[PDB]
Amino acid sequence: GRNAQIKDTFNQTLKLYPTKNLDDFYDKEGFRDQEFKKGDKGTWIVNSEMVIEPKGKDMETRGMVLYINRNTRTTKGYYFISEMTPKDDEKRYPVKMEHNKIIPTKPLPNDKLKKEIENFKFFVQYGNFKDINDYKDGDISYNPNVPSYSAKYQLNNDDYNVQQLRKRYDIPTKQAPKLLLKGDGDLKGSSVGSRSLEFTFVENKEENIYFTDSVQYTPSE
Ligand SMILES: [Ca+2]
Repeated sequence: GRNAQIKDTFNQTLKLYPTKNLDDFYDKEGFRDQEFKKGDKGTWIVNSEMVIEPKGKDMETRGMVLYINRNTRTTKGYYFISEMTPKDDEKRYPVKMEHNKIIPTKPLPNDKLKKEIENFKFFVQYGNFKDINDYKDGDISYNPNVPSYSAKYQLNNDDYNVQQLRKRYDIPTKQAPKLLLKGDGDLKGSSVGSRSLEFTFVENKEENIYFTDSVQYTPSE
């Protein structure tokens, strides 16, 4: 049924974890459909972000996005910060990635920010998942409109990925998160369709703490 097609496409995403050297993406071809021109080897877009909005404060978002272009074999993007719940207060700090190092291309307003960039690791570089069918009490959702679909699982605080996130980020909640897998576009795949995952620590009306990651192969601009 649709649940098995949803699990299958999501398992294909989980399989990328980990890719510890980002340069390996220069030599990885993802799913190709008719939206790619014959001459375009594609671009991998990697995006990791941590969102922390504690009760009664601003929703602070910090993350990075890299465009790993297989045609140029060069990688550019930015580190971003937002304090808004496109984001109307986003500040982007440009970077490049060479030999698996993140290098700012303009000076930073302060050292804390320069060090966060320099030491940055995308969740694809260190995450590692089980087979999707090994996660426990999954709510699988399917909407034919887009179509869009999701798979939601409850994790435990001793889960390897949860521990890695708590090591690398100061996450102000003790709660074990949900693993939320999200996708849209034809189930077989689409260069225009999305795939993302989320570790949802807290989700309510006045407090939101979550981490999002996406690693996607797309046609180059
Ligand atoms: Ca896609």
